[PDB]
Amino acid sequence: SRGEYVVAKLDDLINWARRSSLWPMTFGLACCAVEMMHMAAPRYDMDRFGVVFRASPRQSDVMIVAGTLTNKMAPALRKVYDQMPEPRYVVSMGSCANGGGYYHYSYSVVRGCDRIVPVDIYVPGCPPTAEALLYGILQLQKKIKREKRLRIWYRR
Amino acid sequence: TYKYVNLREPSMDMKSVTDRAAQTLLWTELIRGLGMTLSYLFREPATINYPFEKGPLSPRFRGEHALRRYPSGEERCIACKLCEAVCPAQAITIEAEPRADGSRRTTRYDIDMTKCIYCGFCQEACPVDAIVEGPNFEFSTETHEELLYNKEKLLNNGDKWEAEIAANIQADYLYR
Amino acid sequence: MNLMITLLTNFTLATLLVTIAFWLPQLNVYSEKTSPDPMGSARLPFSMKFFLVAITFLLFDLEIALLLPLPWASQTTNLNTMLTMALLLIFLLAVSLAYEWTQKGLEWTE
Amino acid sequence: MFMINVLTLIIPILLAVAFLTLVERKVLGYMQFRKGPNVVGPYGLLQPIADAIKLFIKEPLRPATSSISMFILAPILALTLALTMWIPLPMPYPLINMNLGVLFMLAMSSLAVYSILWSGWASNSKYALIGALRAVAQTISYEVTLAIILLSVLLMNGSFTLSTLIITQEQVWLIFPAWPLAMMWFISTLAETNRAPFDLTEGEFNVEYAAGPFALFFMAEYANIIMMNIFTTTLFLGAFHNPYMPELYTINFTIKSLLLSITFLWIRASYPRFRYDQLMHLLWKNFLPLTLALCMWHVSLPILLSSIPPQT
Amino acid sequence: VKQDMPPVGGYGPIDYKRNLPRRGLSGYSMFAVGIGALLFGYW
Ligand SMILES: CCCCCCCCCCCCCCCCCC(=O)OC[C@H](COP(=O)([O-])OCC[N+](C)(C)C)OC(=O)CCCCCCCCCCCCCCCCC
Ligand SMILES: CCCCCCCCCCCCCCCCCC(=O)OC[C@H](COP(=O)(O)OCCN)OC(=O)CCCCCCCCCCCCCCCCC
Ligand SMILES: CCCCCCCCCCCCCCCCCC(=O)OC[C@H](COP(=O)(O)OCCN)OC(=O)CCCCCCCCCCCCCCCCC
Ligand SMILES: CCCCCCCCCCCCCCCCCC(=O)OC[C@H](COP(=O)(O)OCCN)OC(=O)CCCCCCCCCCCCCCCCC
Ligand SMILES: CCCCCCCCCCC1=C(C)C(=O)C(OC)=C(OC)C1=O
Ligand code: SF4
Ligand code: SF4
Ligand code: SF4
Repeated sequence: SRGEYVVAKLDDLINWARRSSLWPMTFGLACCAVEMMHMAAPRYDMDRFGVVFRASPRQSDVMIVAGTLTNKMAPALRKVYDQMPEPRYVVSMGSCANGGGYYHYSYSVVRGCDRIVPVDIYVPGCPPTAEALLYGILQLQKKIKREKRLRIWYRR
Repeated sequence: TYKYVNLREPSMDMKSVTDRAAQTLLWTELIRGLGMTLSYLFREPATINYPFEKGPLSPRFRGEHALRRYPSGEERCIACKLCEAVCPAQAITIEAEPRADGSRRTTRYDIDMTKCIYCGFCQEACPVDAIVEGPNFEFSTETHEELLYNKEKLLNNGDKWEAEIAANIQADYLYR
Repeated sequence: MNLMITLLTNFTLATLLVTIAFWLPQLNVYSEKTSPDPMGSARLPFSMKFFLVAITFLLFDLEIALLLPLPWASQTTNLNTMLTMALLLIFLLAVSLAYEWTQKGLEWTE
Repeated sequence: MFMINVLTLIIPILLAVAFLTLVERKVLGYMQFRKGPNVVGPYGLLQPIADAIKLFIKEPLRPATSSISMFILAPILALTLALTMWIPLPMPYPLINMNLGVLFMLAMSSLAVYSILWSGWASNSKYALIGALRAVAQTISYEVTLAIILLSVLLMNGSFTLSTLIITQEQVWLIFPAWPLAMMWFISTLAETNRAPFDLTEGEFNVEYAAGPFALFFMAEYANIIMMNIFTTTLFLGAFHNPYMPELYTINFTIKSLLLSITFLWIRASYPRFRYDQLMHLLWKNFLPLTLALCMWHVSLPILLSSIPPQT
Repeated sequence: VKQDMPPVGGYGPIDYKRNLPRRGLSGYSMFAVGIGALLFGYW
């Protein structure tokens, strides 16, 4: 129909603006912060994708959980997650954020950050390289590109 | 065998005093900093065009795991569980039995890719080059359990990447 | 009249942009947020130094207000008196600054 | 017809502020041995459009405001004062040609701290209020040397008329008789707009605003940056004006103001931040004594040389 | 044997000291250029 075409083009517009202007808040927990700092370094350069370097946690669009989540900091992670405006996304970077990793059987480690926050992209590695993290960010952009918020709103 | 950083007593003749005061009043080192930043403005940047251009890797690179095969179709894993005894993360779960022709073969070969520390002790502990840690690093998933590989996923990674894995092992095996 | 139209246009554009910023994303039916700082709940401690730099601003801005007719005052016929009083005003501003210095008024915001 | 002239002033201000963000990210990219944005548009040209559409559909941050009214008025006042600083600017003819355009700009820039102060008090955070008081004290501090340097330079102009300041500089740029006033002016206007190395709002006040109103504060701040570079260009680097071809002056002051805005972008990618007391020390103990001494010199100097400029 | 080794004469010399090349005029010359710019502006 006509309105279906309108909500299709508006979904394309707002998904374009949301994937082409991702603002990340990176939790620099552990060694994966070093490789995020390489994904911001000149070779890979997140900023040329519109992915800025270190937005504040209240204007950021995606939370990159880069490192080991312990039991002592998991409520702070959930607090920063709850304080993000929607649409908010979570990239889990590295094995400790994904599933506990090398500290999986530890007494003081949350076995994956997905016990705490809903995770969109799981980026595997110890650490995953800056190229692999940039792959995960572009896969997040492709996930945003196929969102159907207004088409489902029009069909409800 | 040692040196003194910042132990320079400055000169007090009118030449050096007026040099330091001209540096204070005319901002010489600030223009030196602006000159260095302006020098990098006209350099060619170091940015590669990902995904079209790729970062350089070596044949030793430790990425996604793969169970290999001999050059007849027979799989190399003879169910010996050295890769899970050596595994620092206990990411490898192995269960075995004799199959229908009497070969010592696995039925369960799981790797939890979210426990794995990607250190490659499994490929260097493997006596028959069955488990390798191949060159794929672009395998991010959208769900946690898609990073929980069974034997089918790992043998499919072997069949998927063997044309590359065999050449990397061919380039590196005389260092091993 | 052109200036009043210009001021009204700029205020109307600013109010239109502020209304779009405060009401266009309100139409998002996202979610109700449950339970929406370095100091927790302590009172704001009064800083004497912030008030001191504000009053020093106010007094030197008054001395600036005395200095502001100088591009018109250079046109006078009584130039010796004008030059003496101009140098005396800038000198009294400098004496205010020197007294603010030497009695430790410019400290920890120097 | 005058309304068309007001629109052709205020809409290209917004467009140049929109693309100044792209120029900042690109110039800071290449000065950091990387690139700036080049994926979202052809050569990155659609990055500010994408970012504006992103911010205007982001969730409102929904703060508990102390005063609702001042929380609304601080972006309104910031944008209104950011737009009204352009109307006496002679390029080569201003929108509002007035006899006291310099003093008008100094007044409307003195009024700009109420937006910072009202945004700081209208937030319930005491930390945001402390940051707002620091930013207001910083800005009102450097307004002192703005006023005195500006007075000392206009002692060579004869009036507060901005259009007379082009006639003043037809034989020489006014930076040649007044380069120490120029360099202290340039650092003081760098400290007016909370711009690096004087950006203690980013170093560890409007953090409770949603993405829309924070974008409005951001664009008012960049309108102030472009405007103060244009005002510094007219004030110290006055271009040639042929009255039969005004576009010569317009192209010339545009090139000079673009170079000066890039010079702001080039300062912010070169130096670390001051500590708060260090730029207070820079104002009250370095810039203000030389500013007063040069004010005495530029009072007494047209009298001792017989170079008093005309009143009209 | 075949092994990663330095070449037969070794490598060349590698610089490792501070090299800040001391550019610019003297302070006398910098105040001279500044005062000359002031005098040209005043004239
Ligand atoms: C308009 C176009 C641009 C104009 C030029 C500006 C472009 C260059 C910008 C460079 C980057 C700057 C980044 C921010 C830097 C802030 C810090 C800084 O510089 O602080 C200023 C510093 C501060 O001092 P300081 O901190 O460096 O030194 C230590 C100071 N104490 C001891 C107090 C701690 O210097 C000044 O304040 C100088 C201001 C300008 C001086 C002008 C003097 C002119 C010459 C007068 C005559 C001299 C001879 C004697 C008389 C002769 C008579 C015949
Ligand atoms: C009645 C029906 C119509 C309903 C209303 C809609 C009116 C028109 C709205 C704009 C156009 C809508 C379509 C949006 C794009 C859809 C196609 C798309 O996504 O193309 C992708 C392409 C880039 O491909 P990408 O996926 O980014 O690849 C990465 C690099 N290989 O993307 C590109 O090449 C760039 C896409 C740019 C999108 C358009 C430009 C921005 C929007 C301008 C208008 C709105 C804003 C106006 C000004 C705001 C303030 C400045
Ligand atoms: C004073 C001057 C100020 C200038 C400000 C702006 C500067 C930049 C101007 C724009 C420069 C070019 C921009 C091109 C954007 C990318 C367009 C594009 O390629 O979109 C492709 C997309 C998908 O198309 P599709 O059919 O799927 O393609 C498959 C092909 N087999 O299709 C789409 O996305 C749909 C088409 C979208 C078109 C959007 C065009 C950009 C609009 C920007 C706003 C400003 C317009 C210019 C204003 C000044 C000039 C009047
Ligand atoms: C909290 C409330 C909302 C806050 C946001 C909005 C308000 C703040 C931002 C706007 C500030 C407005 C400033 C208005 C007056 C500025 C001074 C002025 O007009 O100077 C220009 C000019 C003097 O130059 P001259 O050349 O001498 O005059 C022409 C004759 N030759 O003089 C003229 O040309 C005179 C022209 C006729 C008289 C104009 C009177 C204007 C209307 C009254 C003031 C409007 C603002 C009131 C509220 C201010 C709040 C700060
Ligand atoms: C409708 C006219 C434009 C409205 C304002 C939105 C676009 C300009 C500001 C956006 C912005 C950009 C581009 C930006 O790059 C940025 O990061 C440095 C911001 O946050 C501090 C911004 O707010
Ligand atoms: S997944 Fe491994 S390398 Fe990455 S942050 Fe964790 S411990 Fe460090
Ligand atoms: S992969 Fe290698 S080390 Fe592991 S059980 Fe099989 S044969 Fe043994
Ligand atoms: S790379 Fe290391 S942690 Fe991963 S499966 Fe092999 S031995 Fe285990």
